[PDB]
Amino acid sequence: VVACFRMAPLYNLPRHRAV
Amino acid sequence: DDFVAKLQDNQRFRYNEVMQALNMSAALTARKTKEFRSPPQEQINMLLNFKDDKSECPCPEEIRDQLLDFHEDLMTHCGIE
Repeated sequence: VVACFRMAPLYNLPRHRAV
Repeated sequence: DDFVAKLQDNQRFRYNEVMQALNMSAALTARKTKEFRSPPQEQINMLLNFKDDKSECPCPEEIRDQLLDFHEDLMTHCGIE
């Protein structure tokens, strides 16, 4: 629960990391 | 850059509508948010499964079509007819 909520979804990541 | 930016924006939107409310029934919260509970590698992997026609990915049709066109252009450049 708290572990997977404290994992930031893909949209929160900086754009270059997402690239 | 453009593909991942639109994907990130649409994923934030989908997150908003996912956790707006489930007052009718909240037993589906686990399945609806397993997407956002999966780590980013699997997130992008399963956002990128609109190839073929299995179509279990949550990717919207326009975002699917953009990559479906870019991939054909890239294959034409690579010489795979």
